[PDB]
Amino acid sequence: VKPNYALKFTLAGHTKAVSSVKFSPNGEWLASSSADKLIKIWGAYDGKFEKTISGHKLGISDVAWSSDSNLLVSASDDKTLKIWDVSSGKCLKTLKGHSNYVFCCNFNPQSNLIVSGSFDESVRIWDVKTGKCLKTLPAHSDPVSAVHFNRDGSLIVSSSYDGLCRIWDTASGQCLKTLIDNPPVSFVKFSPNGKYILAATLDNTLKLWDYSKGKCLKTYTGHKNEKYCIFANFSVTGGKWIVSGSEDNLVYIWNLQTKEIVQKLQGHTDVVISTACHPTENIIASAALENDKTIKLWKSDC
Ligand SMILES: CCn1cc(-c2cc(Cn3ccnc3C)cc3c2CCN([C@H](c2cc(C)ccn2)C2CC2)C3=O)c(C(F)(F)F)n1
Repeated sequence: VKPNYALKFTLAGHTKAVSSVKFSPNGEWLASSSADKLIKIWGAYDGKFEKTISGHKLGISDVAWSSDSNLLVSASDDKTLKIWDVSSGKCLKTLKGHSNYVFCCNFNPQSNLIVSGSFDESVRIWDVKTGKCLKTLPAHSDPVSAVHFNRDGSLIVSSSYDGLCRIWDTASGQCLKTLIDNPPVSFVKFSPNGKYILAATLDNTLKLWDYSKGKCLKTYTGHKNEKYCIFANFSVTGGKWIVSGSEDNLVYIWNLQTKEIVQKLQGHTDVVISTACHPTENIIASAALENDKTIKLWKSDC
């Protein structure tokens, strides 16, 4: 079994590299952030441009949706995060505290909290309602490349250029495990069932780790990844795949269990820095850096 993702739409509008794309949890929208300091919202199914959201004073590295699809948070080189009301485009809150670029962000599933990671080597946990920083974790000794809550919000996983992946208790901020401890760990994400962690290292390697046992279960290679932090994903709407961007301008798709490459999606003209999987349909969004600046939507039968 192999998917057959085919290109359906190319979305143009950003004037610099696109940094992150994310589907809304209700499946209706794709949000994109860019070095051009803008967030753009597009229809997830037909790619139609919906709106531009502006306000950050420097480029944006990352965006994330609340579970009810009504809020976005963005992480910017202006050292803030901003919380946006998607319907109005208005900035509801500016989250101040980080002392260097904010690189990565995520709501918890409850969406009462935001987690952020920064070039200042800290992980911060923010109250969505008030905009106040609740906790600052001295999480790493180099820039934080990823922060992600698990499926019930009780855990946070972080990764860093210091070579480490750490798992944190949300409630207390205490470190439960140092899972990886070494080249930079450029990306980390919990699996949908929370039992595994997908971890990228800047040596052409993606690894599936059993979080409870602390053991690498699978290794995925083939893609080019020596420079950039690239978003990877568990695709679960059809076959069980691993999806990643790549510095050779392709989207890579692997069989999660066999580790074989099952598809490479060709079309982008620069580094594919971001991929995202639709919540209910076999749809992938990909986005590329400044020689391309587009977002592409792909569809598969499985
Ligand atoms: C501010 C506007 N902006 C930000 C980015 C952006 C976006 C992503 C994708 N990303 C966002 C959050 N999570 C993920 C996976 C990865 C990177 C970057 C630029 C920085 N770097 C490297 C780097 C990262 C770190 C942590 C430390 C040291 N170097 C640097 C190139 C060597 C990335 O890899 C872009 C752009 F154009 F590249 F898309 N524009």
